Amino acid sequence: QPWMQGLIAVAVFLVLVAIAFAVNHFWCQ
Amino acid sequence: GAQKALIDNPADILVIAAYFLLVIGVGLWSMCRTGRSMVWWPVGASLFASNIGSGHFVGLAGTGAASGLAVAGFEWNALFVVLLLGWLFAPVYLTAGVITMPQYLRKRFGGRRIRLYLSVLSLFLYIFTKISVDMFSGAVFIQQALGWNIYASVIALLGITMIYTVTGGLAALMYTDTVQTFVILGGACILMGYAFHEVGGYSGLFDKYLGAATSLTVSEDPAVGNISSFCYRPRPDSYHLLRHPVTGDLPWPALLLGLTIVSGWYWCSDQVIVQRCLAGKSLTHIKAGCILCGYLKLTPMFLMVMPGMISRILYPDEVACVVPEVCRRVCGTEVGCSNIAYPRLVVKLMPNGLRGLMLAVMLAALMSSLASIFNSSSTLFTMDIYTRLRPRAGDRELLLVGRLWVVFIVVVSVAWLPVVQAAQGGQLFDYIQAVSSYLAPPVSAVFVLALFVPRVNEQGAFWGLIGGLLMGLARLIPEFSFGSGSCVQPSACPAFLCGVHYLYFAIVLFFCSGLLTLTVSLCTAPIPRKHLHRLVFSLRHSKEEREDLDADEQQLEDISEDPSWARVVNLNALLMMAVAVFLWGFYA
Ligand SMILES: O=C(CCc1ccc(O)cc1)c1c(O)cc(O)cc1O[C@@H]1O[C@H](CO)[C@@H](O)[C@H](O)[C@H]1O
Repeated sequence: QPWMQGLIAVAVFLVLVAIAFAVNHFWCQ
Repeated sequence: GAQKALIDNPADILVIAAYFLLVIGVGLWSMCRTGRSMVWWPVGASLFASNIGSGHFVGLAGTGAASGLAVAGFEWNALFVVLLLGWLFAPVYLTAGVITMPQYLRKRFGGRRIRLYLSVLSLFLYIFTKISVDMFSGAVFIQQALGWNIYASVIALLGITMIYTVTGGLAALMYTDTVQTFVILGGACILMGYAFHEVGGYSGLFDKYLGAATSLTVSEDPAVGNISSFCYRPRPDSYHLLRHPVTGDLPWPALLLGLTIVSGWYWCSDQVIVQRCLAGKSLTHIKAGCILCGYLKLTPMFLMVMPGMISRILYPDEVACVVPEVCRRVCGTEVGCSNIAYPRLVVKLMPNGLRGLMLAVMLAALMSSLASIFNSSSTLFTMDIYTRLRPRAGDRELLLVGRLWVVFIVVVSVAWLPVVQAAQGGQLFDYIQAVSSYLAPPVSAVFVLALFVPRVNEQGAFWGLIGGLLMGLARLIPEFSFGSGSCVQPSACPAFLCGVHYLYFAIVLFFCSGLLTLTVSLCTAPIPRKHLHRLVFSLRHSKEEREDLDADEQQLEDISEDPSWARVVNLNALLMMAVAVFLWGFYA
C-alpha cells in the first residue's frame, strides 16, 4: 500500500533526527 | 496570418492585450510617480516565487510527460536545501556582514582573482541557464498558441521585452511581480483542475498514463527502422519517485547526494534568492519563511508535474511523439517533443477568456525575467570585468558598454537557442540541471570548504575553481558538441565521458575539485587566524575584532532570536520535514 510506505519513510526520518540529537547531546556538548 | 486557432477567438485576444496594456500602465505610472522589515510570511513567499518561472512550468511538466513522476524529486530536494539556506547559509551572510557570496569570498580569501572568475562563470550561467532557457520557454508557449518558428517567436518575445524595459518595467516591479505571481498560481490551480477533470480524476491519471503512448512508430527514413517499444511506450516504473541507482533516468543516489551539490549552489549563491532571503527583520523571520517555502515545494508536484502526465494522456500523438519526422512536424526538433506538454495543455484545456490570461501572464513573466537578467548581467559585466580591463571610465562610455553587452548576450543566447531546443533528448529540465551539474560543483566545493575548513587559503580556492572548470568543461563542451541525440538515434560521444548521469558527474566533480582545493591548500602558506573571524564555522561566535582581507585592498550584523519563538520555529521545521518525508514515502 502507499500509506504504509509513507509511514515507513517518516518513521526512518524520526530515527534519523534521533541519531542527530544523540550526536548533538553526547558528542557535541 | 492566424485563423480559427484556440487563441484566435477575440475573448482571449482582448484579455492578452488588456494585460500587456495594464503592465505598461503600471510602468509609465511608476516612471512618473517616485535587509529588514519583511516578515516571516512575505519573505517565505518571495523564495517560492523566485523559482515558479514559465521555464520551470515548461521543463518540469515536459519532463513529467517524458519520465513520469521523478522530476518532482527535484522539488522535494529543494525544500530540504531551502531549510539549510535558512539555517546554514543565511546566518553566515548575517555574521560576516556580507550579502553576495562574491562579497563572502572577497572577505574569506582576499584576491581580485576569485571575484573575477565567479563573475565570468556567472556570465556563462546567465547565457546558458537563464537567458537562453527563458527565450526558449517563450518560443514554446508562442508556438503551441500561434504556430510560429522558434526564431520568429523570439523576435517577438524580445520586441515586447525591449518595450517593457524602456517603458518603466523594472522600476514598477513590486506591483507587477505580486500580481503576476498571484494569477500564475491561480491560473495553474484552475488548469490543473481542468487537466484532472479531462483525464477523469486522480484515479484516471494513474490508471491511464502507463498506456499513453503514440500510434505513429515507423519512419520513412530507413536506418531509424521499426522504432523499439522500449522508447515510445512510457517507462515501466513512472509512478515512483525512487528509481534504479544505475539504469534509472533520475537515480535515487544521484537525486539525494547530487542535487544537493547543485540546488545548494542555487539557494546559497543566487542574487535573487539571497537578496529576498535577507529581507527579514530577524533570523527567526528568515527561518520561519524558509519553513513556509518548504510547504510550497510540494504544490509544484501537483500544479506542474502531474499536468505534464495528463498532457501525455490527452495528446499522445504530439506530446509523446517518437519518430524523427513527426517530432519536427510538431515541435520543430527531430530529437523529441515533451517540451510542449504544459503550453499545449494551456492552449487546449483552459476555456476562452481564461486561456488568454494564462498565456499573457506566462509571457509577461518571461518579459520580466529576461529584463531582470539583462540588467543584472550588464551591471556585473560593466563593473567587474570592464572596469578591470579599462578602469578609465567615462560613465557615459560605461553606459554604452553596459548597453552593448546586452546586444552581445541577446545574440549569443539566440545563437545557443537550437542547442537548448534539442538539448537532452528534448528535455529542458535535464539541460538546465545538466549545465548546472558541469559548472556548479566546483563552486559548491569551494564554498562548503571555505565555510567549514579554515585551513583552505586563496591559492587553494582559485585552483580548485580552475581545476573544476577544466574537468567540467571536459564534459559540458564535448557533450553539447558531439550531439546528445536521443532514445531513437543514440548519441555519438563515448561513455568514457557522457555514459553516467549528469548528477553523478556533479558528485564526482564536487569531491574532485574539493581535493584539488584541500591539496593546493596544504602545499602553500595558511591564512592567519586573526583575519578569519565570523567567516569560518569554527570562528562565528568569536566576538574578536578582525583585520579584513578586502580591507588590505581598501587602504544588519545580528543573529539574535527570542528562544520561545526559536523553539516554535525549530518545531515547525521538524513537523514540515516529517510531512514532506511522508509525501515522499507515498510516491516512492
Ligand atoms: O515573481 C516574483 C514574485 C513577487 C511576489 C512577492 C510577494 C508575493 O506575495 C507574491 C509574489 C519574484 C520574487 O518574489 C522575488 C524575486 O527576486 C523575483 C521575482 O520575480 C521573478 O521570478 C521569476 C520566477 O517567477 C524569475 O524567473 C525572475 O527572474 C524573477 O525576476
